Order: sequence, then structure tokens, then C-alpha cells
Amino acid sequence: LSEGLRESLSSYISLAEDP
Amino acid sequence: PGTVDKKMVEKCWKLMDKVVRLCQNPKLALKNSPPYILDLLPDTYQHLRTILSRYEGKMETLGENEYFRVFMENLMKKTKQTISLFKEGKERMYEENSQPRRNLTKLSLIFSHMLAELKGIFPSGLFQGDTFRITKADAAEFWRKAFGEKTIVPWKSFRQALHEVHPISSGLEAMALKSTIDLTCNDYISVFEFDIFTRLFQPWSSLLRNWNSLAVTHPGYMAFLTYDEVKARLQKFIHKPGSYIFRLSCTRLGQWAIGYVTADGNILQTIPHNKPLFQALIDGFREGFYLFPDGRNQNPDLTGL
Ligand SMILES: [Ca+2]
Repeated sequence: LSEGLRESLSSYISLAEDP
Repeated sequence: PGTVDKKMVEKCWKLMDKVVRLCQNPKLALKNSPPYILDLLPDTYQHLRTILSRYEGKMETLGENEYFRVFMENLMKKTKQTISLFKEGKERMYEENSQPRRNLTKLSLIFSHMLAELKGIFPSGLFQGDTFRITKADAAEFWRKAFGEKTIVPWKSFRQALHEVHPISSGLEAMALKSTIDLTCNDYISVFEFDIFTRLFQPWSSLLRNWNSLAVTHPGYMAFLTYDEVKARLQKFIHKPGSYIFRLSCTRLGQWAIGYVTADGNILQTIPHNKPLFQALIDGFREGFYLFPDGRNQNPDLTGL
């Protein structure tokens, strides 16, 4: 299950230098 | 990162001023509720002037500080990234819930985090990082053993030391953990961020265990949210007393904010004072206050004290 970690993970993937 | 001179500081000042101008556009409609970048960037600028004022003359020691270099580098990247957001996001910046708009909000949150961290490691403009006193003793002992008296450490090293003490199952878990603890989003972990995280998911003895049960799998977790967003989300269950969600506040780092509806029903908020989150959630559930995580009928049994 996931919830608001989805939001932070999505934000991370979209905005960080990654991976 | 290279040593910080007053020149680069002035360059960051120019970039911050540019971002401020880009955000001063009337068609943007600035919500005064945090994070408010039009207040963030000037406060950062003023605090930076305070640091320079106290380290005037002795700029040699200020430019050699590892955290100050990492911070200035990060500030450079983030401001430049925001300018790029406006540059490649032409018309879309003037909408609602748009991609570059939401990105701007997220970056604003980052600026808020960086300002808090800056005021934390440089209180009153004077450096206080090699003089750490982490709130949690166990976490402080871990940091003392792993990195000694260093103020900031690269993410890889932190992941190594943490895995030595608290085993990380997957790289996915490490990524989600990274998205949670790396507030400044600069691939670094400071004593400030470490203090925040370890206060958030206490006790230390079962840190990653609490994080898996309070953040990863608990449907009540909402990460960082505004009070208005909490209100608007719990509004769909204003007729279902006991429904609750908890969040993190960018104005109150290190503390949880539980929002719940009543039997009247009104929406109220509770902030635990140095209690483990699961303790307050269990107590609240046994008293009929925290019954439905995000409106869901089934509440997670967190009785793993
Ligand atoms: Ca960081």
C-alpha cells in the first residue's frame, strides 16, 4: 500500500537529478 | 563544491531577485499560505546578509565550511531550476494545478526547507553545526559513531551507515526513504534533516520499522500538506466521524499534525508533544477519535510498541 509517499516519490522522480 | 566567495553570493542574490520578479506576476495569484516563495527568498537573502555580516573580515573560514558550500551550490541549482521552470513553461504557468505550477509549489516547499535548515545550522548568522545536539540521544550516538562531528554527509554514505544499523530491504525503500529525509533535495543529508526525521519516526531502535508503518503503508500519511488542503480533503468525510489523516508542516518541522473530524462534525487538529506517532494513533483509536485513515473503514493495527 501507498498513499502520500506517492506524492513525494512522484515529486522526486519529476524534479530530482535521479535515479 | 568550490569555496564560496562574496561574488557567487551576489550572483545567487541576482538569481533570487529574478525568481522573485517572475513570481510577482499578477496573473499568478499568490496564495499567502505556506510555502510563500515571495517571503522565502527575501528572508533567505536577509539571513545570508546576517551570516556575511558576522563573518565579515574572516571570510576565509566561512568560505571553507562544507555545509555552506553545499548549501550555496544547492541554492544556485534550485533558483536556476525555478528560472528554467518559468522559461520552458510559458503559458502553462498561468493556470491551476498545472505541471509547472505544481512544480513551482514543490520547489517553494524546497526553498522553505532550505531556509529552515539555514536558520538551524546558522542561528543568528553564526555557525552552529559542528556543535550539534540532536534531540534524540540514540540517533545522535549513531551519527557520532558514523560521521563523527561532520555537519553534512553525502547520501550514499548515510545510506551505508544507516543500512549497517537499520537494514534496508530494497533500493526502492532507499529511494522512498531518500525522498522523505532529503528535504533540501540536494543528494546530501545534514544533521538538521537527520534530527527532523529521527524525531518524526521515533523511537530510534525501530526507526525504519516505524517509517514503514507510519509513512509507507499507513493510508493516513499525507506527507507535507497545507491546513487548507487537509480541510478540503477531510471535507469528503465531514459526515463520517473518526476519519483522520496526519501530515507534516513546513512551518513546524519535526512534528506531526493529525487532522480528524468530530461527531458534530467539525475538523480539528492535534500535535503530539514528543510522543511516538503510533502511540497517539493507538490512544486516539481506542477513544474513538482516529477510526478511519483517509476515510477508509479499516484502521492499521499499530500495536507494535
Ligand atoms: Ca539535504
